Amino acid sequence: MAATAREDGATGEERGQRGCEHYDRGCLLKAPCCDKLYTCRLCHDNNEDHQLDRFKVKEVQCINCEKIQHAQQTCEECSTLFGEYYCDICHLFDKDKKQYHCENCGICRIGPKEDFFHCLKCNLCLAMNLQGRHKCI
Ligand SMILES: [Zn+2]
Ligand SMILES: [Zn+2]
Ligand SMILES: [Zn+2]
Ligand SMILES: [Zn+2]
Ligand SMILES: [Zn+2]
Ligand SMILES: [Zn+2]
Repeated sequence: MAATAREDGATGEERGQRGCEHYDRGCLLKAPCCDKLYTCRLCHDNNEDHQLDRFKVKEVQCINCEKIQHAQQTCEECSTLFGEYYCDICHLFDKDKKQYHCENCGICRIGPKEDFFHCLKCNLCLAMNLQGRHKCI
């Protein structure tokens, strides 16, 4: 029986629970460049000598169990919803904070459409106060 262990006690090994300041998600981007797990491309870039790109990543993990899977919205294993908003091309799964996948910009990013519109013949998305005030050539 357990009566010869002697190493009986507690561990104080602190670790990040879920999400990040950059993206509130229950997943980490698995970078195939080093098979490593980071919420953000810049949170990868800080630790690594090389860059993560949001088209190069293919897989993700679920921070709520650590199960490795392909880039999907839910952990089929423990039903972990990675975010409200999902998008495979941009490889972002996080909370919907009024964000929109613009067709001409070809991406989505945390951007309230009530404040942000696409300036036509410009390929950019600006604020309603800006009104598209550019040299749009
Ligand atoms: Zn981050
Ligand atoms: Zn890497
Ligand atoms: Zn899971
Ligand atoms: Zn997108
Ligand atoms: Zn746009
Ligand atoms: Zn413009």
